[PDB]
Amino acid sequence: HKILHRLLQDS
Amino acid sequence: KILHRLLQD
Amino acid sequence: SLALSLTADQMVSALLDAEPPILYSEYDPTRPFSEASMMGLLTNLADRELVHMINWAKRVPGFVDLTLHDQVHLLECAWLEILMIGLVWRSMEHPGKLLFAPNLLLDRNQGKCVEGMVEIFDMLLATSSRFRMMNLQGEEFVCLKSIILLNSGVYTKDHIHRVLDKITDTLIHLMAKAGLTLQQQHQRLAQLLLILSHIRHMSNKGMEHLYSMKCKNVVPLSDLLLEMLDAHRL
Amino acid sequence: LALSLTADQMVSALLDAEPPILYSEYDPTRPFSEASMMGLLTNLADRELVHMINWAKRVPGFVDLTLHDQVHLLECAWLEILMIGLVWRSMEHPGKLLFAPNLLLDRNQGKCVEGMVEIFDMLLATSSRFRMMNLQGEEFVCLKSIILLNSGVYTEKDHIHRVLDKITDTLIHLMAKAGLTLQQQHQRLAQLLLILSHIRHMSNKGMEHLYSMKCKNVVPLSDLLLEMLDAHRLH
Ligand SMILES: Oc1ccc(-c2nc3ccc(O)cn3c2C(F)(F)F)cc1
Ligand SMILES: Oc1ccc(-c2nc3ccc(O)cn3c2C(F)(F)F)cc1
Repeated sequence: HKILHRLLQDS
Repeated sequence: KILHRLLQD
Repeated sequence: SLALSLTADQMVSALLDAEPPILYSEYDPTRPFSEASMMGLLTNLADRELVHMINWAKRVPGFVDLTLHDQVHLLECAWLEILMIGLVWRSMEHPGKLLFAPNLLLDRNQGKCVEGMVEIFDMLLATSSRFRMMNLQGEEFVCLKSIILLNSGVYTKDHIHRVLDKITDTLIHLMAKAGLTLQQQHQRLAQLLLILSHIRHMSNKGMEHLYSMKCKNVVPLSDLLLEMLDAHRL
Repeated sequence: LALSLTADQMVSALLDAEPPILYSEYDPTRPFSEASMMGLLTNLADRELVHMINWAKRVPGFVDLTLHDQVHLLECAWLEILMIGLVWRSMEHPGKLLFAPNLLLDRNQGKCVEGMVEIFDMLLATSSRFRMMNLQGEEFVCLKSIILLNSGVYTEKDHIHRVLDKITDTLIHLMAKAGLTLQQQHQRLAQLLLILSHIRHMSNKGMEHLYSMKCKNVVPLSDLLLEMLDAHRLH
């Protein structure tokens, strides 16, 4: 669970 | 300082 | 990778358009800063800047071709370097002052509001003065910032080095455009890339400081900023 | 002096100014401890620092500096120079760090000291990079000289940058003799100077680690090494 994960693949 | 002396030698 | 077939001008045009906005501080009350007050503004600004940084990275040629894990790694490693070189770049036309935000222009003495911050302030001001004396161009800045992103965590890969070489060609192409001689071209290239060593150094000092404010629980940090901080393990 | 040297004279001076490769105490009979391994590293470093001082003064342009300026540059870059030397010696020993000809450590041995593995992996990674780039000796002595002059230049200075530009001309001159194209010359130059960023990173990490070992009182540091450590002021 990474906030950075979500931000990268959502844009 | 020790560094000071050695730079002087 | 579409980044390799890009011309030098197409590389410059891509980086310029990818530029993140200049955000404003959560502060428009003017109220002489305490320690928790200034740290609050910086972290709040950084937490909002980080979001636009991810958008910017994705528009950096070659970064979309990377694994999600590899993308996370490069950002976790250089996010503070990218924030600082942006800070240094905005503060360029403001000698002795740091432009964190258009409504947040801090000098050295305001660095004394936070303990250990002064040493970091002087280093940032020293880099800003260096950029100003070198007359850094915006086209060069967006190259160096992109270089930091791809380079800082690459030894922690052949494609990344191919893009890094491509940005180097872009920097040379810019200097040749400006009318520099071959000798002046590789000299200035060397001068710019050696500044990245200090940008790295300022980040490392900034990490320990940000971590120090975490353990002292001076200012509550966002989970995102807390995740980016944990990626260094201090 | 320094501003009047040819590229070849610059290389010759730096090659001639090279410090010797010292040996570690290390009795292979003696089992490893956290204190033992840290002791070997700090004992070696303390003896290497003396030669680094004499090396620095034989670096073109460094003698022309203020005595206080010399102290500053060495205090901020002593571990960087120690590490880039370690990386260079370990270049032909994949998976191993050549601290000394008789002291060859791999990743697993680094786990004897806590928080050392992370530094070991970085040092090993840099060594692999030098190996991948096939770093020449002439290029190494330049990069090491660049670190000495550049690491603390922002923390007179006109002369320093003039020498730094001179070393850049030297690196370019080296690559041109190697048969590289103008594009390949600038590219490799960039690849080399970006490694110095990582070397800086390993230094700051090594400092915090060395300071950590100091406060934990696992290893007695020499009074010189203690002054070198206080020059950064950490935690
Ligand atoms: O655009 C930027 C916004 C903030 C910062 C920044 N500067 C510091 C200094 C010390 C510290 O502990 C943290 N700092 C941060 C932050 F908040 F980003 F971490 C730099 C550029
Ligand atoms: O030639 C060299 C001698 C020592 C070192 C070195 N490596 C470390 C690693 C961790 C640490 O805490 C200290 N280290 C040192 C020392 F002691 F020199 F500072 C590197 C190259």
